[PDB]
Amino acid sequence: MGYYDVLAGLSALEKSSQVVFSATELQQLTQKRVAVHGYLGGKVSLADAAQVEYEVGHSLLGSYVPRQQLEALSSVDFSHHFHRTLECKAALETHDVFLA
Amino acid sequence: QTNPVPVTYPTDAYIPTYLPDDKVSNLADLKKLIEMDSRLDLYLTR
Amino acid sequence: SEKKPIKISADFNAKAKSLGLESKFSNATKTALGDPDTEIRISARISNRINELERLPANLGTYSLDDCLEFITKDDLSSRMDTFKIKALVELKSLKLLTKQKSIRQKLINNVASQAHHNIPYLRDSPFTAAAQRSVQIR
Amino acid sequence: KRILKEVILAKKVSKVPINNVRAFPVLQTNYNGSIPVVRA
Amino acid sequence: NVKKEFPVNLTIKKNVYDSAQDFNALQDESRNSRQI
Amino acid sequence: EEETDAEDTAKLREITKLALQLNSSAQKYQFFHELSLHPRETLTHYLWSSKQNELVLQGDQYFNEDAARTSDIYSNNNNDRSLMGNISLLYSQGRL
Amino acid sequence: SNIPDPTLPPTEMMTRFLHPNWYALPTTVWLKYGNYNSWAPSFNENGTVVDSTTRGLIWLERIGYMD
Amino acid sequence: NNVTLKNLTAFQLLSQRENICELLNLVESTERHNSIINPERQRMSLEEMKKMLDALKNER
Amino acid sequence: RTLPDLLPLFKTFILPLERIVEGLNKSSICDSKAMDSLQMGLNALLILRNLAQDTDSVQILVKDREIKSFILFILKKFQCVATGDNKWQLYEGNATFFNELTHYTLDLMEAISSYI
Amino acid sequence: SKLMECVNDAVQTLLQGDDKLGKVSDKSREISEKYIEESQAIIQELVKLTMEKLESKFTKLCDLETQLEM
Amino acid sequence: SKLMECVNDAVQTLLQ
Repeated sequence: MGYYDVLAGLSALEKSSQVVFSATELQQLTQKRVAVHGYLGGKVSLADAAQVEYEVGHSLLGSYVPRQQLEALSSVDFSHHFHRTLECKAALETHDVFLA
Repeated sequence: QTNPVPVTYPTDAYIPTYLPDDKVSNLADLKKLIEMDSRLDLYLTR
Repeated sequence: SEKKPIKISADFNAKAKSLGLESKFSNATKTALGDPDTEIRISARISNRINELERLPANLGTYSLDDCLEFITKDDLSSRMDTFKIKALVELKSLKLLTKQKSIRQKLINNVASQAHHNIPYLRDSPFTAAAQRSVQIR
Repeated sequence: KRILKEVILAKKVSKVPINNVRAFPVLQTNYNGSIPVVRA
Repeated sequence: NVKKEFPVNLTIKKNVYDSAQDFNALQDESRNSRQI
Repeated sequence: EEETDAEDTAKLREITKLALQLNSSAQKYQFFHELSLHPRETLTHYLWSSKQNELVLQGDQYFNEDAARTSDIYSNNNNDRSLMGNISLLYSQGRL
Repeated sequence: SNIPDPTLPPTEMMTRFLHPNWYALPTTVWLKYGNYNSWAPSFNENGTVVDSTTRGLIWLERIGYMD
Repeated sequence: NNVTLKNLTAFQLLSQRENICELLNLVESTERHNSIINPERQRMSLEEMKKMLDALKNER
Repeated sequence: RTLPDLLPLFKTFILPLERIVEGLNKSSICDSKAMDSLQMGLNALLILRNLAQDTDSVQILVKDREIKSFILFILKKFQCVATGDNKWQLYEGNATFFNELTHYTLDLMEAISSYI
Repeated sequence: SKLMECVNDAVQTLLQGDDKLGKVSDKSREISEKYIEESQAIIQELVKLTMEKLESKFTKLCDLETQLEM
Repeated sequence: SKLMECVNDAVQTLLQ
């Protein structure tokens, strides 16, 4: 995406010297509201709500997790999951693009 | 029709009877004219 | 300034305004929170704050600088390790329970407005409210 | 920031207001439980 | 016969312009390539 | 027929409007005559009625989604606590 | 919990709120008896808050002089 | 066209305030008082009355 | 009928209404206690009319000189307003009150009209 | 709406004094005379309008008489 | 300010 992003990715992995950019690679690296709930008014049809697309985004475990399931989760697996998705994502994206 | 069709604008109004008879000297003529109008209406409708 | 400062005319909207009663003939006033643009903007800000709060680490102890007097010996537990974690959790959960507070607030407001003419003296005692409440009870 | 830094450094103020949260956030070791899971 | 405001938890929030000045606990070990 | 009906209706409405204007003028005259007869009582009545009507016209100002969405009217620092004080009762009735 | 996310519409409280200070009190009725029926009861003021002449004056001020 | 408690109280208070402000001579209502009297309309009505009276006089 | 000594209380609330209505030809509701007494009188009068819509209640009402005298007083005031007498001229600032008053009275009259 | 506070204070000061009410009564008397003049004008115009109405109904009467003769 | 001036002038003209 960005040149410095590519460098940070190639440096996260230790295979930074095994990459060589071409001319073109360098030249390209430098560049209504439908009522869903009813806590406040009269709810619209559930079909209408389904027709609309939901996007929370800001939360990590979505907008709802049942009590028993959350209470009986594993913390190590989710810590590793967040480390893979939130922090190490750029390095893996670069490894997907370059490094075959 | 069997009902008087309620409407939105005022259809009549009273004439005030607390004015001094000395100062206002044309209320009697207005009331005479109103009576004659009522009589004409009665005669036509009959 | 020198002459009469009112100058009533036959408009009844300038006449009413010149004597103070200007908004007193409109149903409800004009506010800012009634437009979808400001609502979308506020929602964006709230979502951004919640994102930032959720991207915090769980192990978020705090060194309080008053732990000096508590001679911690690498085995004891500091009595103030969870003070920024508690504040972060409080703010996050309060930001996630916004609609619940809104619902309870609007329930309170509706149930206190519906009884204005029965609980507020200067509204209950006007001749017009009394006349209306009598007119309803005409057998 | 640079202007305020050079103003304070040059001692061009009589007093400096000192109001700081007397704590600061820091990470904390994170160990796992040792009692194994039954996993019914 | 005063306006009490929601607390401004400044110690929790992050610097918006230069995020290289946050406390080391809040920084992201991803700009200096220290994730892995 | 339709033209005659419309014309008669318009004339009747004009006459009624003039009669209402006469009523307005007569009521203003009667007010000033009554004031000329008993000034003290009418002036005391005016003062009391103005105070009461102003009190009535200020009974719905904190109901505009601005006072509702912000924490001002729910704060206890309000000298008048006619809003939060109901909570207890509203809780006992289960409505809330 | 079942509580929705605070970014999901709707988000407004007083969207359909009505204070009793605007509840459309009862007033005169203003019946209409034909065109040549002048000896006829024009009003019907049984459970009204304000009498006929005052309602007419209100109408005159607010509507009759709108032009 | 609708009448609520707020409208009624505002109307009554406006009438009272107008009357009192007129007592203290703090208001100039020449426009209203000359649109209600309308001396042009007075002259027109007077000439109409004169014409109708002449008509009734000459029919005999 | 089932609750005797109920009418005396209403009469205690209704006769000062007679005095007020006699004093209603000028601005005389300056105070809030006057307004409260007037409203209590109007409420008691409406209660009496609603009860008079029944046979036993109107039978008890007819056998009462005070209520009949009050109805006659209000009717004579209405007649004075109607014929345009110069003795007692209603002050329009009070017209509203008078309006309601008249209506209730007439209803009462209607009922007791069967027993005279 | 600030002028009305001063007006109310002035009216209260008027109610405080004793020999102040006579001038108020005289001024209100003159104002009442003004309003009776206004009402006279309105009544005259009402008379004119009723005259026009009566003329129209008189033509109606003539037509009705023709029908009766037929 | 000037409002009190106008009101008091009107009252003085009324009382004189």
